[PDB]
Amino acid sequence: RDSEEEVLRKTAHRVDLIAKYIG
Amino acid sequence: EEGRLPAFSLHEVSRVLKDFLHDACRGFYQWLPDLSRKSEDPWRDLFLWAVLQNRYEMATYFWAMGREGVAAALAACKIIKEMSHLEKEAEVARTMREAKYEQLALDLFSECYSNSEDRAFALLVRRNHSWSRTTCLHLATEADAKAFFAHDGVQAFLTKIWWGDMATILRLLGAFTCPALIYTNLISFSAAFLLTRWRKFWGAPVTVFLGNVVMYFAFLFLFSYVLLVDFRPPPQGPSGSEVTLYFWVFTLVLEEIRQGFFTDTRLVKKFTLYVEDNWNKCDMVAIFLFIVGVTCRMVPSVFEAGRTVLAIDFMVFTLRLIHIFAIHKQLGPKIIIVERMMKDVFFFLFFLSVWLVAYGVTTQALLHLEWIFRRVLYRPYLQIFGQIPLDEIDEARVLYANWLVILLLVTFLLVTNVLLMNLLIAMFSYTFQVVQGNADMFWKFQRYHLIVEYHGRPALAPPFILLSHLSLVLKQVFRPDPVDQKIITWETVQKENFLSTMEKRRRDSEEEVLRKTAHRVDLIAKYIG
Amino acid sequence: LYVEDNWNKCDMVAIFLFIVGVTCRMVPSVFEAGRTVLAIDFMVFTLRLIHIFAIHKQLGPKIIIVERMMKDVFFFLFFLSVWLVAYGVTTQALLHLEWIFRRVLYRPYLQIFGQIPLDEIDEARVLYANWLVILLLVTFLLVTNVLLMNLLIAMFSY
Amino acid sequence: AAFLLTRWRKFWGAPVTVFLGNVVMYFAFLFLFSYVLLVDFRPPPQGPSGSEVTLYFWVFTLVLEEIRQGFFTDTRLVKKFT
Ligand SMILES: [Ca+2]
Ligand SMILES: [Ca+2]
Repeated sequence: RDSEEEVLRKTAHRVDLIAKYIG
Repeated sequence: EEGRLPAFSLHEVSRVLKDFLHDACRGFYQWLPDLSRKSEDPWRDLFLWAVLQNRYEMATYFWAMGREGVAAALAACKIIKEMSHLEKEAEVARTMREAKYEQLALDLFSECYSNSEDRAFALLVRRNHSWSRTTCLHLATEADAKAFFAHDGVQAFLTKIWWGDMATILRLLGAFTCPALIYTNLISFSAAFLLTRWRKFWGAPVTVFLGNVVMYFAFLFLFSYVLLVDFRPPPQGPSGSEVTLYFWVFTLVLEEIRQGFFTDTRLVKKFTLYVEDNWNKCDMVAIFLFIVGVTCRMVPSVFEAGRTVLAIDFMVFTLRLIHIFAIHKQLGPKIIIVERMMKDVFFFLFFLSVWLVAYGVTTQALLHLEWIFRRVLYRPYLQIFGQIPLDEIDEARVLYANWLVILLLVTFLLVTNVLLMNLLIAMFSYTFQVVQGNADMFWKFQRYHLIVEYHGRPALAPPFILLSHLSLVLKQVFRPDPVDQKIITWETVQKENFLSTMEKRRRDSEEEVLRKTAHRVDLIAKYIG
Repeated sequence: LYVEDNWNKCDMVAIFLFIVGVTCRMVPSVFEAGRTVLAIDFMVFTLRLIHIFAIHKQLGPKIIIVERMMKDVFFFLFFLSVWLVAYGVTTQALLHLEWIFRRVLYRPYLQIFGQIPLDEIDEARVLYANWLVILLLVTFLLVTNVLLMNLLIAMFSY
Repeated sequence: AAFLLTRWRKFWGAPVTVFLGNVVMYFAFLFLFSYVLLVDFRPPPQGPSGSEVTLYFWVFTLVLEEIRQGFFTDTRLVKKFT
């Protein structure tokens, strides 16, 4: 679960979501 | 309960304590004192508790708000090792063995020594009332964790001892040749002026050490000469040079007894520390061989056999003299690795001997118990030469054995030369790579020991060494705090800075950045929707 | 700057040896000794000529490394000489200063060959020394051959 | 009294124990056979066969021991021999 690459992927998803929802 | 002859109390606690760290904690808690009374060294007992209790972080924080650190930590690692073989639970045993406190202490010393190198050395030498007015050096000794010596400052203080008060090569050797204090007035230094300067030029460890190698070398040569032609029949003249050598040998024996007997709590412990050294064991067996051969003059009928005994003892002492060359910077680790591989090659050569025996047996009787036995033995001996005198076999063929002799010969050469050799370079590389630092430790270690011994060796020559021991026996029969605290505070501040630094480093850890960023971004995502 | 170069130092000592031997023709009584001096100088110049081969691309670093290890092997061979002296001393007198000395020296020389002429020892046994001779011989071969050699490959890799 | 019998069973049942015993026995028989090949490999007088037969009979016993160790460890005799 705590795999660093998994962290990268989850963070990428969350940031793309934040960017899209912001505009 | 054994002392009886919960139940335990501070009495048995102090008992067990003084049992482990013998000289460090002789007499704490002077059979019980007023339990209501407050402490003297509270944090001391705290860290002790946590150690006994195996509370790593606890003892950590205790050490934090404590004084006289490095020594404390040394004792800590010592007792951690103590409570390793005395553990029942295997996993708990490994956990206990996972102390790593030596690393902490080394960090402390590296830190403090990164400044005020002189004051740092002083700290390394300062007495320790907290640990019963003792020497951190001795602490590490009782700890026997060689890495304690691994720090550069260790070699620094050792060297500052080693090159004498005139610390400042072949120039120093030529100086050692002739007493030219004026040359010393040009080489290096650091009416009574000449007397004190001579004391300065003689008190150096390397000085007396070169003197000792000179004396030992000369006595080896002289004894070799005596064994050459002075090992004569029991006429008195023959005994003349013989007795001259033997009396001085006994003097050397007395010097060894002095160096090994008056360095101690228990005479048993003293003799144990003595028998610890392998080289002292070599000395003891050498004198055993010499005293055994000393029966030669007693029995002129057995004079030649006793002479052979003395020859063996000669070989012993000759091998012993070789011990010194390891003192060299570059040669040191070489001799160390050499000592390391001593065990395996023995068994390897045993196997080689078995194989050679097999070969010679298979060859001799199949070819053709004194006359026919001596020839067979000679053939076996000539195996190393490789003469291979199969002329007789060829004559016999002129047959069914020459082919098998060649086959077995070839395969024997193959197996021995290839394996018994190339196998050794593997262990050579293994002893090289990391066991080179290990043997650097070993070398620095024996180096410490030799430095102490030379310092421990009286500033005297072998001739008057008898006079020095006589003076010692006659003397026997005839019968600061502000600076300390200042340097203590220095160490405390050093520790504080070190810890702050370590945690500052831990803060900016990239993985910590990942975690904090992940938390912040999940928070932003959740709060956004 | 001149005396800086080691090879210029070799040149200087070579000419020193040549000029020293130049006294041979001056003293025909000492003509042969001066000739031996010239022979030494010859050896010097011969070694000197070898300096050039390092100029090669591939051979260069080889000769360089060779020059590097020059110091340690000297002391190693000194230790080996000490050990050989010990062995020969322990053997000769225990077995049996000119006639008996020359033979002992020859035995020491034959050590490299490994002839191991223990015939006299065997005759004596026909004894308490052959076993110790074999033990010390074996351990000497072991220590020298193994250590004094494999120690060098470490410095070679370094 | 049976204490010593059981303790002897304990000191003898160990693998390393019998193993050292075996190396001892094999070593000794190697030495003895080497001796027999040295001088007991004699003409066909009976005495010569004496030590010779003493060695050879025990060799056959060793053979039987090997057969035992390799034959009674099996589903198929073919699989056993394999
Ligand atoms: Ca000693
Ligand atoms: Ca030149």
